[PDB]
Amino acid sequence: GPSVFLFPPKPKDTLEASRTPEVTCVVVDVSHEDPEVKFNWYVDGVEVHNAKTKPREEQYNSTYRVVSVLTVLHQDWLNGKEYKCKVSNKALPAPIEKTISKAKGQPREPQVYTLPPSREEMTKNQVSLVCLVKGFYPSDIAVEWESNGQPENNYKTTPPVLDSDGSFFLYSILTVDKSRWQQGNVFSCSVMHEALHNAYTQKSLSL
Amino acid sequence: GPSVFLFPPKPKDTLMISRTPEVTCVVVDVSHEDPEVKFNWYVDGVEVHNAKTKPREEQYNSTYRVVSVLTVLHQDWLNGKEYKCKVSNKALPAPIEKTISKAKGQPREPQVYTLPPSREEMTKNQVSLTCLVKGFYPSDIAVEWESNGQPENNYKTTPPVLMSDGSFFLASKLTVDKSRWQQGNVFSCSVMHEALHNHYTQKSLSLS
Amino acid sequence: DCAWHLGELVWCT
Ligand SMILES: *[C@@H]1O[C@H](CO[C@@H]2O[C@@H](C)[C@@H](O)[C@@H](O)[C@@H]2O)[C@@H](O[C@@H]2O[C@H](CO)[C@@H](O[C@@H]3O[C@H](CO[C@H]4O[C@H](CO)[C@@H](O)[C@H](O)[C@@H]4O[C@@H]4O[C@H](CO)[C@@H](O[C@@H]5O[C@H](CO)[C@H](O)[C@H](O)[C@H]5O)[C@H](O)[C@H]4NC(C)=O)[C@@H](O)[C@H](O[C@H]4O[C@H](CO)[C@@H](O)[C@H](O)[C@@H]4O)[C@@H]3O)[C@H](O)[C@H]2NC(C)=O)[C@H](O)[C@H]1NC(C)=O
Ligand SMILES: *[C@@H]1O[C@H](CO[C@@H]2O[C@@H](C)[C@@H](O)[C@@H](O)[C@@H]2O)[C@@H](O[C@@H]2O[C@H](CO)[C@@H](O[C@@H]3O[C@H](CO[C@H]4O[C@H](CO)[C@@H](O)[C@H](O)[C@@H]4O[C@@H]4O[C@H](CO)[C@@H](O[C@@H]5O[C@H](CO)[C@H](O)[C@H](O)[C@H]5O)[C@H](O)[C@H]4NC(C)=O)[C@@H](O)[C@H](O[C@H]4O[C@H](CO)[C@@H](O)[C@H](O)[C@@H]4O)[C@@H]3O)[C@H](O)[C@H]2NC(C)=O)[C@H](O)[C@H]1NC(C)=O
Repeated sequence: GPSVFLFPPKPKDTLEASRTPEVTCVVVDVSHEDPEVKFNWYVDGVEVHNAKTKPREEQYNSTYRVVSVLTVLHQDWLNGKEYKCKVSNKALPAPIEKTISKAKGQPREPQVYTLPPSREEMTKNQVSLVCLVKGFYPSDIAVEWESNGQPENNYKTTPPVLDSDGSFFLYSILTVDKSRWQQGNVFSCSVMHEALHNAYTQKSLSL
Repeated sequence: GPSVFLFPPKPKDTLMISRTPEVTCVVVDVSHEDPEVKFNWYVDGVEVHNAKTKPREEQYNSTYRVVSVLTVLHQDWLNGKEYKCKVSNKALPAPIEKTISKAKGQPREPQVYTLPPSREEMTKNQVSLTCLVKGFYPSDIAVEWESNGQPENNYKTTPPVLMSDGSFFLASKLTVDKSRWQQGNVFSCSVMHEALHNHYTQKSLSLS
Repeated sequence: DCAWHLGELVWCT
């Protein structure tokens, strides 16, 4: 029979009032002979009826993919409400229930430190600008870069690593032409996390 | 039916001449009825004979785990030879073959830079010493920290991240009491990777 | 030359 996967909203979506975060229940391996999927949703065991179903999609391996998407309120999610998708299909003995929620436990404010390039790196064409983000709980976060109000896109960020004090940390790295750094330009690290003031901070770095 | 899993040597073992790299062909779900397993090994399609079977292990779920181990040479591995384990057994319509090797691709040397804590970290009880390792290929590596000959075990290291030029970066963060940092103590970043000179480099870090 | 790690030999050219 069918398999179910329930997915969280994007970190950035829960953290920005303008954006609409959602919980996505996906059903794969849905047979051609029985396409009909029945979705029930509950928020803390209380059924809700505002879910919206995505257009059915042919996969070409004999099966359908069926997607139900539940809009959520920021506070409902951040306050830790539990979301349950229940999926009924005629190829199942019994409905499949799946649940998810924000990670549990004391949220912790992240510490954002920007680290300049090393003297040894200064011989190179390009330099590395580092933003160590540490002391945060839970692991749900987003990181970005910029210079004079414009987005700087040549960076990579590690996944959150679990630290020995039970919080998470990551590094993110922006690589720039050494000329730009020598020339005094300001470069900025943007962090969105639930336990920040206004769920946003920005730390800047310049030679 | 019985299933096969084949696992590489530890990078450290392939990288330290004083260690012994080995590849490991694990076979799970071996029935009580037909327990007998036959390993053939090939290295770049050429059969080799010096593999050795580890002691049979009975599991909780009524089946055997049978494991064969091939010693390999540091440079064959690092030169990228392909190692094939072929497993036969009565409960099996057909022998299961599995192959592994080092990731293919020209090796590139990591750039290893050590980085003091942020000025802003200086209020806190503990500070972060950062070891940035950038532009290595392939992702096989070992990073460790020390001071005055002794290992410092209070670090964490990111997994390798793939970059837009095709090499990898990671960072390692060692956490010390601020007073240890303030006290002049020298700390060191050990990086072991195939494309470094002698497979090893070390970078130091102290209060300036 | 040779490199050593915690007094264990790594490699020599
Ligand atoms: C027929 O094919 C289908 C489809 O496969 C595609 O087509 C085939 C023919 C091939 O070409 C494939 O290569 C194609 O993918 C097969 O369906 C697959 O079944 C797999 C298992 O049955 C299933 O594996 C599970 O994957 C989970 C991860 O899924 C993620 O990530 C993968 C990519 O890595 C991606 O394929 C999925 O779509 C999904 O991606 C996320 O989607 C969600 C929801 O849409 C996104 O979040 C929402 O979206 C927006 C953002 O745009 C918004 O922000 C919302 O707010 C937000 O909620 C999210 O962003 C996406 N993430 C990413 C990274 O892309 C694993 O988690 C899972 O593992 C778990 O279970 C295992 C066992 O329990 C454990 O090992 C494991 O540890 C975990 O517990 C599974 O591995 C594949 O996902 C699935 N593929 C698709 C596309 O659905 C089908 O199998 C096949 N049928 C047959 C008979 O062969
Ligand atoms: C009956 O039970 C057995 C065993 O069950 C165990 O006991 C109880 C308590 C259970 O709760 C289990 O959880 C226990 O494992 C079942 O056997 C299991 O079956 C699984 C599949 O059938 C198999 O999954 C595969 O796992 C791979 C990773 O395995 C690692 O890591 C796990 C833990 O994460 C560990 O248990 C394994 O033994 C194995 O560990 C590695 O062993 C190698 C080889 O020895 C080590 O490498 C060597 O190390 C030495 C040092 O001594 C030296 O360095 C050598 O040079 C070097 O070669 C290596 O270091 C070990 N690593 C770790 C972390 O320990 C997955 O990669 C693999 O996934 C792949 O395939 C999947 C599809 O099959 C894909 O989804 C996926 O994408 C991948 O491609 C598998 O998931 C379990 O490993 C296996 N467990 C054991 C112990 O063998 C059995 O299935 C069950 N029977 C029935 C009928 O249900």
